[PDB]
Amino acid sequence: EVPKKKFTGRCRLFVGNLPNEVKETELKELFSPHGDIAECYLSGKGFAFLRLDTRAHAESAKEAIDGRIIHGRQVRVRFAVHGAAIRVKELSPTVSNEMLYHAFSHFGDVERAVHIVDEKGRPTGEGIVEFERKPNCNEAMAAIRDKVFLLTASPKPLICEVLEPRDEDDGLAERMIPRTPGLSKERELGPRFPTPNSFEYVYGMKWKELYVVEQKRRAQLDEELRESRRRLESDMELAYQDYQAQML
Amino acid sequence: EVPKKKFTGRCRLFVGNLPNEVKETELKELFSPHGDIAECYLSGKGFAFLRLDTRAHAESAKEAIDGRIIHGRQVRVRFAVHGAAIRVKELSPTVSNEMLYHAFSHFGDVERAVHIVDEKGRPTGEGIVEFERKPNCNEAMAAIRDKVFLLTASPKPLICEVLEPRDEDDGLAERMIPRTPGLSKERELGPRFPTPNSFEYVYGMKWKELYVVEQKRRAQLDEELRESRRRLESDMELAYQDYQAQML
Repeated sequence: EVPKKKFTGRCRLFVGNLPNEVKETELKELFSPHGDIAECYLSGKGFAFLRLDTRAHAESAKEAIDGRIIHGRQVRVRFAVHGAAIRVKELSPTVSNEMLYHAFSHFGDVERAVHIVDEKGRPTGEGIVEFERKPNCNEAMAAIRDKVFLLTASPKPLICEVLEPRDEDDGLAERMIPRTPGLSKERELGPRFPTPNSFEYVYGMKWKELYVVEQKRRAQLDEELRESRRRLESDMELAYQDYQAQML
Repeated sequence: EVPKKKFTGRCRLFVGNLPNEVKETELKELFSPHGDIAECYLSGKGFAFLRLDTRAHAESAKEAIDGRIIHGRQVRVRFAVHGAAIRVKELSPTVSNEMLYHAFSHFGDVERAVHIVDEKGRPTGEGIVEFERKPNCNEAMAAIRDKVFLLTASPKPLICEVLEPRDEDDGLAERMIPRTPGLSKERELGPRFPTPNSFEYVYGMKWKELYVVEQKRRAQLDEELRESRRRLESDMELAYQDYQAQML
């Protein structure tokens, strides 16, 4: 039903420190081994944009071309910021990828809609929505946040939030850490298991105790709220059954 | 400089419904357009395993070959389960990718170690550790869970958990949903904004109110625990300063 979309915002790469002699033909030549290209933009101001057909071809192009010396200039290849992505929550276990796609297709052209599942394949109640255009995304997000938006017969509304990107690929490189004396002080002692005859062990056991309390309180809160929901779900089922009985 | 490792567990593909006439050579031919190959295994029992050089080449191979008709059989390509991945928490904002790599390199050969950062590039306190071997991972996880393990001079211990993979790529396809009468009932009403003259609006407003309470309580709890930490951090700084003064 929903075809796999090509040259999306997730397939967009940014190219820094690019020689201005490098024209569109040479840029395509350089990225062509990785996949089909579209949306070539050359600024003439040392930077460029381009889209590969798939995120996988774009990751491969980034990994092979970032740091390469082109006509005497070290280029930088990075994924361009999407800026039109939503974190959907309170999704029903029956709301498919396709259901989520056409529902958000009301707000504008959608690139991808997915209902995330665990290792076991069970729905998580969380989903991702990516729009081709940023104001359409802002519209979808603002409307659903302000008013009750229902995907099914169920009165449970959707929650929409900005899908803040996380860097699990590059993370915190040693080079990015500002070098200070305090930093050298913390690296004087390295990876170790402290012993009870050491001063720091008593303080590390205090921290371990703290993490157990934190987890325990969070688990307690989740069970209070998870039960509050179970009572609401019950009251609603009983009232809806009663209402549908008087609507015959 | 920690080099980028090739033919990793994340690069490991599972190939299902393979006609047994397809030998190692035919499998190499078929996957070669996507990249270089290692760990080629052919069961002779309809399934297979192989490793592309990079996750990006392996995603590209999966996406191009999954569902393809080879010698009259519908093949199914998927990423094989890693099973040697850790979710590290309570990471210091100064523990880099490299620090995390060599620290866990004590437990065994590590494939990848990353301290995850936000869009802004700031450390999240969360990281990912992937080992070449599953027993080594189980060892690292069990030791750090049982005893206090310190990466820096700081008495704050590491938390290690099983990195349960999430399917953000395939998710919940409509086809995977068991078709029942209750499912047809929920899809009788589609994506909509209910109106105050509708019975369901009062129940959708009850749900919106509930989400505000949950968020409020969670934010209250986080601020109790966040303060508790600030008080512990203070008591420790004062005691460590006084201790280091008597250790001169």
